[PDB]
Parts: sequence; C-alpha cells; structure tokens
Amino acid sequence: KKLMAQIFFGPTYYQRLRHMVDDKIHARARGPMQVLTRQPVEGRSRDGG
Amino acid sequence: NEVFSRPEWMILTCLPVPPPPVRPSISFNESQRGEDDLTFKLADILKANISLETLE
DNA sequence: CTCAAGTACTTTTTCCGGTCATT
RNA sequence: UCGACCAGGA
DNA sequence: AAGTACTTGAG
Ligand SMILES: Nc1ncnc2c1ncn2[C@@H]1O[C@H](COP(=O)(O)CP(=O)(O)OP(=O)(O)O)[C@@H](O)[C@H]1O
Repeated sequence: KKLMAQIFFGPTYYQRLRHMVDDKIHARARGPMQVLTRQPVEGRSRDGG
Repeated sequence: NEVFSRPEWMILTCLPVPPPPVRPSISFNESQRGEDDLTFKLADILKANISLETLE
C-alpha cells in the first residue's frame, strides 16, 4: 500500500567508520587477575573486567 | 594515647619490612629476576644503615 | 608587639588500539 | 605481563 | 585559581 507520506529519497555519500561492533563486544565472568591487587585485569585485550 | 600512640613512636628506631605480596618481584622468564621499587628502596635503607653502623 | 604581605600547598567528570624501553 | 607515552570512542 | 596556614616584617 502507498505510504500516506512521500519520502525525500536520493543518493548521499555515506562513510564506513572504523567502529565495528565485533571489535568492541566483550563479556568476562571470572578470568585473569592482577598480580598485586588480586583484582580483574584491564581491557578486552587482556580479557579483563 | 598512652597505649596506641605515644609521641616517642613518631620517631623511627625499628623499621617494619613489608612482605613480598606488598612489593612483588616481576619475573620476566627464569633468569630475568626483576624486583619491585619498594624492594630497591629498602635495600638502599639497608645499604645506608650498614654504612652508618660500620662508622659507629 | 598589632597586622600587612610574602611564603608555601592542593585540588582539577565518568566509563571504554599502537608503540616504546624495560621490567 | 610491567606501565609509560601517544592516538581515539559516547 | 583560591583557599589555607603559616612565617616574615613593619610601626
Ligand atoms: N567527555 C565526556 N565525559 C562524560 N560524558 C560524555 C563526554 N562526552 C560525551 N559524553 C556523553 O554523551 C552524551 C552526549 O554526547 P553525544 O551523544 O556524542 C551528542 P548527540 O546526543 O549524539 O547529538 P547532539 O550533539 O545533537 O546532542 C552526554 O550527555 C554524555 O553522557
């Protein structure tokens, strides 16, 4: 069915940026611990909390 | 306080040495020893002490 | 022996890859 | 497996 | 930057 409204439609230069989800997504439920503090480590890189 | 903090205890005579869990040794293989900063300073106090005692 | 000015000290939002030296 | 700089995200 | 917390110094 025709949309009641008419849409502003056309080409537009769009950019792909370097922030892709699967490079951010992280979950840690117990893992590596810091030596000194005995607390979780830092960053997804180190699989921290 | 007569029991917990006498004025005389503000001056140090006997130094308490914290154990390794406080000042951990950073081992970066077998041969690569690596000690903490607090371990170096205590060794330096102990170095400085040994000199003062020998002079006396 | 009062009070103006110089002296020093201690803070400064929250979470979230690379490269260097050296441990 | 240690922490400093730099560059970034909302 | 703006308090504090003192010395330092003039009248
Ligand atoms: N330096 C910072 N510190 C803390 N929070 C920040 C921040 N920068 C951004 N944010 C968070 O992000 C929120 C708004 O920033 P943005 O989302 O990047 C703007 P926007 O909402 O996308 O569009 P707008 O510019 O039309 O408002 C803030 O309310 C805050 O919660």
